[PDB]
Amino acid sequence: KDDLMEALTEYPDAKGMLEEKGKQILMKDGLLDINIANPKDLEEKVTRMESSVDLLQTRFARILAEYESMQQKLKQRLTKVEKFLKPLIDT
Amino acid sequence: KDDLMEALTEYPDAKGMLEEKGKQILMKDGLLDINIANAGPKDLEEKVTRMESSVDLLQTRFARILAEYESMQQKLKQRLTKVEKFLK
Amino acid sequence: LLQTRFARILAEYESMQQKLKQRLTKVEKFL
Amino acid sequence: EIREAFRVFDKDGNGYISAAELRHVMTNLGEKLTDEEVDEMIREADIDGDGQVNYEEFVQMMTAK
Amino acid sequence: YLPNDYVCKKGEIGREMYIIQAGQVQVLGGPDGKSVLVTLKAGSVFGEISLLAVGGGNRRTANVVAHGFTNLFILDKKDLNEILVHYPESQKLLRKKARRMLRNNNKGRGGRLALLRARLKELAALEAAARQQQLL
Repeated sequence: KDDLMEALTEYPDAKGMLEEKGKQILMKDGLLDINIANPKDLEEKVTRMESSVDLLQTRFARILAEYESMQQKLKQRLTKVEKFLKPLIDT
Repeated sequence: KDDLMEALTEYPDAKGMLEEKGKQILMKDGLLDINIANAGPKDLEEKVTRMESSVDLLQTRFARILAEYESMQQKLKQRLTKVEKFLK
Repeated sequence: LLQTRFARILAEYESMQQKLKQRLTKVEKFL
Repeated sequence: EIREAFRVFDKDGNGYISAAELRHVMTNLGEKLTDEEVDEMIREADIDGDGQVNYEEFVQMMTAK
Repeated sequence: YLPNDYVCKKGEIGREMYIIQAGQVQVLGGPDGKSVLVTLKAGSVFGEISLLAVGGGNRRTANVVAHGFTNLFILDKKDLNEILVHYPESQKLLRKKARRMLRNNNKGRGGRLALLRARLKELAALEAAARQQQLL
């Protein structure tokens, strides 16, 4: 089987024709197991997951920047309050 | 061909030079190596793998950011409690 | 799931920031 | 981007950003409004006059052309 | 290697890693070349920094010439890659060492900061335009 696959690596449509006529041969007597056994949706979902991840990261970057700015402002206010209280604490 | 690509693993610029020279040769003589065939399932698989890697990286970054935010909030709460205790 | 977690974390961070800002404003008004 | 900017500037998450909180929105955001200028910007954006900029007020200020 | 044989040439890929087991080799440097800077003897390795490099990224620095009949032990980078395929816990350490050596020469948080800065610049352009419109 491996030799057949690796010889078919250089032949793209030969494998398709071979499998089509193998399906035909099976259909001649005992057609496969499920006749409704019959791709792009998987690739579309794979791409949509990456797009959603990228959008979430883009939103989270701005969210983190805003949170950092707010934390800096709050830290500055707390430091000012602590410095104001410092005169009473040391004295 | 495998030998040629094995000899080009250490010369990435030479690979591009060879491909460009071949493309100009084909354009000069041949079917001009028609560029309307494609631009970029292998591509879909590569895009899916890149999206999965980006999702994993984003999840790790989100976890790190959440841990850092929790640590910062705990430190701020401790500082506020200490300031209140010092005032009181 | 990541989007839902991000939304929940944003809401929790907003609530915590509101509590901290209220406490800081009360402290500043007192002093 | 408007919601993210409002959340970053409005660290309180209560739908209103005060004049002081605008300082926390200074580094997070890309606008210059602090001290007397911050108070003037709040008055211009705060049509109601309560001293704080709401989500609707912030959206109107951002989309005001 | 025969006497006066260029083991390593200047401006070459230098992918391998040679060790000396019998003989001596000399690094031909100097102002205009053809000048010995240092000679290594049995038990000395050189070129190991290239084993952690990438395709065509380790252009040799100088010339190395065998003084006489030298006996070297070559270990090619391709063999190292094949061996590394089966060892990820050593591969991560080797890549960390390579990253350290590449970082010590030049000098998601960053991307998020860049996106936030771009959004802030876009908002600031609009704020300046609104201020001008209020003035005008």
